[PDB]
Amino acid sequence: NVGYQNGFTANVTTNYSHTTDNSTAVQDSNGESWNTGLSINKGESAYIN
Amino acid sequence: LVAAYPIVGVGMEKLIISTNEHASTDQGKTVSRATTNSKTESNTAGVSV
Repeated sequence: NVGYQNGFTANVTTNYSHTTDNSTAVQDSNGESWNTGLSINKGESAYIN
Repeated sequence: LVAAYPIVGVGMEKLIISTNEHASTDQGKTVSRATTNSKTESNTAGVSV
């Protein structure tokens, strides 16, 4: 937010995961979606490696 | 005078019901619901107030 109006100068979060919970952020997605590279319909599956 | 030994159990979070053992994509459909548990519930079943 904008101001604090007290001597806090700090911020309160609601999630306090340590440095063992990390989220992979993809680069160079280039607009092309995931599903347009592999022919997958509504009732199909895909595998991760 | 107070013993020190722990008491340990298991608690469920969410149910998943399916028709076949691996029917998640091609051999039917499943259902899934999130639950909550409580430790002492059978202790107060026999309380006739």
